Amino acid sequence: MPPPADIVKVAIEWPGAYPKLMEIDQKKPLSAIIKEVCDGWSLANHEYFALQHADSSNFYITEKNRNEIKNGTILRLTTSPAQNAQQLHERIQSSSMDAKLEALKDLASLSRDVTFA
Amino acid sequence: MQSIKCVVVGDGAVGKTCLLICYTTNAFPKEYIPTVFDNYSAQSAVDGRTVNLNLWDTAGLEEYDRLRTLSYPQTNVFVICFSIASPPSYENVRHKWHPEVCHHCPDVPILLVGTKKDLRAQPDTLRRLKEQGQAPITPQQGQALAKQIHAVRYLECSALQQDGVKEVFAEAVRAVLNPTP
Repeated sequence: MPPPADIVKVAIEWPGAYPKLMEIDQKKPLSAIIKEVCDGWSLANHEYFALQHADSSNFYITEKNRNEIKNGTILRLTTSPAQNAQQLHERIQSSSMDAKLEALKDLASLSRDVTFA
Repeated sequence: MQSIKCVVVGDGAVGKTCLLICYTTNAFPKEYIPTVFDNYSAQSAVDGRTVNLNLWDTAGLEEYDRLRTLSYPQTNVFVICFSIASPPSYENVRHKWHPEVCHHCPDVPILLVGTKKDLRAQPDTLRRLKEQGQAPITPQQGQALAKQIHAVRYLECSALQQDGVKEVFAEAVRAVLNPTP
């Protein structure tokens, strides 16, 4: 009789801020996970946040490749892909050369996903 | 009510994994299991103030020096565990910890607790330390070290006996509330 696996440990990092601990169940839809995260952290605008993998891949969570999540793995929170696309589009015609350089570099580096493309 | 970030460090091979397991499961396993990193978020309220204990596990391996030094700057509090009667531990502390924490941030409260004190009841470690011609650190030198590292009040807690740990955390919080000018 194997022990239950419904409980997992995972830390969600932030840029410049230390992580917080919560249990995430991948069986439930991502909408439910986002709603539970927002309820736990008392954060509004659930549609403006998403999840990503902080490993060498630096990819977001996908329905076909979500099994790479393992206990005791560094994961950091990022901005939602819609907001990232909007800010990249805004900075495409920006007045700063360095901003254009970094935006194009980030777009080229993070262009390995099909659905977000 | 102000939740503050925390980092827990210590000397190599002191029982960090055992402490983490005790904190997460209320047990005391003598078995040693390798651990890369851990982070515990505890919601503990003391003296009417709600501060979240953002525990952080650290590794003393040479490969992860950059990872450990990433969070060292701008740290607000440290939880350091070291051997009380290890002259090499004192030498390492004096070489690495105190000068850096003093030069970088003069106004960061630091909590220090001495460990490896329940081994006195075991004659094995006494014989091991006896054959090398080593003597226990004198209490006066230990008190001088405690008072010379910019510590308001030095206190120790026992993990095997489960005595004073909560008191140590509470007094550290009180010292943070009313630190030196």
